[PDB]
Amino acid sequence: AAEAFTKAIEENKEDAIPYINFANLLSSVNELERALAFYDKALELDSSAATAYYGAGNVYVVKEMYKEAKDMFEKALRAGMENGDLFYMLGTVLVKLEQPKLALPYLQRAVELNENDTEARFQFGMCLANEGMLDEALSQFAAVTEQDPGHADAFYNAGVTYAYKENREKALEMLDKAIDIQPDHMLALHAKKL
Repeated sequence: AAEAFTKAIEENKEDAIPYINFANLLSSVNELERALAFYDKALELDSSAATAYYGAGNVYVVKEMYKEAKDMFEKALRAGMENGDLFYMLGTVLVKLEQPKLALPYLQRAVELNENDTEARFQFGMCLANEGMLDEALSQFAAVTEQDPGHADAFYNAGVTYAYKENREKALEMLDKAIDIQPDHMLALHAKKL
């Protein structure tokens, strides 16, 4: 809820960690701006504190300031943080910002580091297909289908991939299964009428 973290800061004015912990608490309690002020303080004390860059980044994500979230996440990564979640948040934010050519290596990594993360794998798929690497996109879309068979979006994006492969067979096949799952998939609907 609150206390502890507050006093831990007192007489420890010099340590970044307690400021980070308090900022983490403030995030979870909807005090986003104040969280940012505490992450700021931590970074003023230790400009290498990866978790402060990461914590601030998530705040930026919630507020949908993606350019600033990219900045924070890449600083986290630069300061040392390397894990599935970070590569994911960075990958995905790089997507929202156009520039897939940049999301690709980090999204690739998130899958590697967690082959079970359906969400990451679907985002990697879309980025691969976007970049021209279309067969490896289908590789990924298929694996998403194996873990989550209720994943209509994957089927649709598979459907769209096959279109760029010049094939009005498997395209309509995969597209069917998307409407099959979600009867109100308007994009799958409009895609099929072509």
